[PDB]
Amino acid sequence: GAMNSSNYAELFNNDIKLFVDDTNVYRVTVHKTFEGNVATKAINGCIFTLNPKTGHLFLKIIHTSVWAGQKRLSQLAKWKTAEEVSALVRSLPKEEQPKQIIVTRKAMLDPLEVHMLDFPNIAIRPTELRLPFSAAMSIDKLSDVVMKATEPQMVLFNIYDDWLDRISSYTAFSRLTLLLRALKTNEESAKMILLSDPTITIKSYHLWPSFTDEQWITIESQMRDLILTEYGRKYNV
Amino acid sequence: MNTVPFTSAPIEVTIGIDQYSFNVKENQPFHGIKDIPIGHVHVIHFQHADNSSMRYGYWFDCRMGNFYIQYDPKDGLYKMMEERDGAKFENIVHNFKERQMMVSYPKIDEDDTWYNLTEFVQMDKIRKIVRKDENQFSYVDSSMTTVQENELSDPAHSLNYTVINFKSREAIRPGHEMEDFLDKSYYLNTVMLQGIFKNSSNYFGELQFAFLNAMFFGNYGSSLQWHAMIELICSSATVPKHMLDKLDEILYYQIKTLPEQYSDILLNERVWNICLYSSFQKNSLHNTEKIMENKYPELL
Ligand SMILES: NC(=O)CSCC(=O)Nc1ccc(F)cc1
Repeated sequence: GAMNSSNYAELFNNDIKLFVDDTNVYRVTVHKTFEGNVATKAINGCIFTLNPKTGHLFLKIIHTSVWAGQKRLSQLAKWKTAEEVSALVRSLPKEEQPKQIIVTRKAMLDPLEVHMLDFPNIAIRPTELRLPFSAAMSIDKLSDVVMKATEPQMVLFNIYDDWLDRISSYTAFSRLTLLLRALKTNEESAKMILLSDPTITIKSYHLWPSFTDEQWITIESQMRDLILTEYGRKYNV
Repeated sequence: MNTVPFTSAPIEVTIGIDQYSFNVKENQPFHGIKDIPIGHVHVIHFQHADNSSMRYGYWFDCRMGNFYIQYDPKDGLYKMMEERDGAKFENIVHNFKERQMMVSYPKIDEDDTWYNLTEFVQMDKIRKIVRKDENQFSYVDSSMTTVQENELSDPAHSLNYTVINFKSREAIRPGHEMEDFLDKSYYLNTVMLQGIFKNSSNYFGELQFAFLNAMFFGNYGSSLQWHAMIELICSSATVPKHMLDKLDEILYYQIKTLPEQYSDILLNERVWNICLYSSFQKNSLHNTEKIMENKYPELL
């Protein structure tokens, strides 16, 4: 069934699984028309499909052309998501296909279930966790490839950089969700934290700065401060 | 007119005949039901006074033979049997009529209820759903499961209803996933109507046959089947105009006939609200929507 705080370590066992997040698939700006009406203009989007054990991120870029001439785009976006995840599974060798796919929003369950009827053994599951993957577009290098795309495109990343050389995937996921939760609550402060010290750089083949173990403890504590704070500034406490 | 005689009534029982019902006391001198309209299927059903558990009964058509009821004290129920000796059967029936030990099928002459509930039900087609080829009549009871319920355990005692599943490869054409799931016309018209039922008469017949099993025996899988068959039509954008008009009439009489006090369990809130207010056919079921709103506005 659903995924929650009680079966949390299942994410790091040896059964291949993928999270799918569709919150950045259909993206728009809203603006006024010359006549003083409101209209939307879509911008490029992305499906965020992540192996939480290995860090492999399958970033499928959703080019605005896929919306041209279409109606009910927010509903289509869920089915376009399910179509692309199905295509990805089919493209993988059998021993690499996931045994479970966990959607971050329950609205994706039926679209994905229907697109995956051919895989009756792949479990499609929801989750009670409030994961912060919507903040993926606050990672500069992911935002850059999405915005520059002129056609549909899949790009592969490791969202954990080289962290698994030093820490476990349980800890790597905890760090990732803490970074992303911070970027979501206050993007400016979050980024200021990550990049303040100009002597810690991001390697060309990485997404995050090359922090030492000790520097990560400092970073992590600063991100928790930010999240409690904003939660005060938000809730006045 | 035809007659279903009873050898006797050794146990206290409520007897149903179509939408009518009457109480028979233990060892009361009851020898059957007369004046049954020829030309319609019929169902004769039973609920023991001592065990309201297990409603059970027999679908039959008088044109297909001389049938009677006889209590079996080993198996503990009223059984339908066929008498092959025609002279023996007229002789028995005539003697019981002369002594006036039979109840009369009590049809008001204005009343088309039973016809309206059974328009497309067929006895030969029914024999395929409740498989028992050695008898011309068919037994059903409250506990019998459906083939799809068995997929989700005795197949000889199962209700072989047409299996409808909206998230199945049968329902969904590769490459039309979103289209076919949101507009089920392909599944309704090509898969089900053209290529399995063969025509809408067979489709309405099973839908009619499902409902009656749900109402008269509280058979849960039948209720599931009735609602599924409604939902498939309601969730199709492209339905023949004549089918919509007939469906409205079919459902209207089913809703009219349902016991007011069984609504909580025989009606699925989600399917009905979908069908009457959200679906493609929300504005196509005028009679059904009107009786539903005036009789069960709580469900909506
Ligand atoms: N391929 C087949 O033979 C199944 S075609 C379904 C069908 O004819 N169902 C039906 C069930 C009960 C009725 F009273 C009337 C019709």
